[PDB]
Amino acid sequence: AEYPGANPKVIAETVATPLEEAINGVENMMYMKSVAGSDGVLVTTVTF
Amino acid sequence: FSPNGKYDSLYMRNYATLKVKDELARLPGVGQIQIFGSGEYAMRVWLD
Ligand SMILES: CCCCCCCCCCCCO[C@@H]1O[C@H](CO)[C@@H](O[C@H]2O[C@H](CO)[C@@H](O)[C@H](O)[C@H]2O)[C@H](O)[C@H]1O
Repeated sequence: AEYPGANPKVIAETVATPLEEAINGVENMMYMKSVAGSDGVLVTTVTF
Repeated sequence: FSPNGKYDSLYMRNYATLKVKDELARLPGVGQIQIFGSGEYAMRVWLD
């Protein structure tokens, strides 16, 4: 996901948190990680 | 609920969203969490 110009803290709070909330309703997941950088890019890895 | 009227449905729905919903979706076996009542917070600009 992309949030241009937004600080990584804002990306993590306003983007990463609701996608994690939604993704939690998936089966056979082992753990989830979110990395949000100053490039405006959020990557969320869901490992099953 | 607020049995003494201290809080209305709006405050408590948003409190559930911000402090209850995510902590509940982390539980095992939960597919969906739904909130019924009132609405989301929103900046209302009531023009004259
Ligand atoms: C406490 C009531 C529990 C009823 C159990 C649900 C099973 C009933 C048959 C399936 C239909 C349920 O259908 C359900 O409708 C509600 C409205 O109430 C929708 O709810 C939607 O509108 C309500 C009203 O603004 C919002 O508060 C909510 O955030 C939004 O998702 C749900 O997204 C949907 O899941």
